[PDB]
Amino acid sequence: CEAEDIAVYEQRLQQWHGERVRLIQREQEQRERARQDYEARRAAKASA
Amino acid sequence: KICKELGIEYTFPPPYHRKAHRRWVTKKALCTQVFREVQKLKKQKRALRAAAVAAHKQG
Repeated sequence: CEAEDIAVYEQRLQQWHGERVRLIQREQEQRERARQDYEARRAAKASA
Repeated sequence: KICKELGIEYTFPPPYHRKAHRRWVTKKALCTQVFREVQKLKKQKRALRAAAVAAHKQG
């Protein structure tokens, strides 16, 4: 039963890392978009 | 044709024949000057608005 658990628990361990990676990617993409729109609004100012 | 040839000029009667008296003549003159001022001031305020918003939008 150990020998059966070792196989699965490992694939879970790689999966979790895949998820963390994707999520950090999303964090970065968001922050960069926010910085680009911030530079676009700060360089040329149009508000009501 | 006749109006042209005899140089007569045909004016429509006014509605309301009333005697224009000192008070009314003066007051109306005032009201007209007031009006001309006000709409001139709205025009200047819109010139200021257009200039401000344009010079803002550019940079």
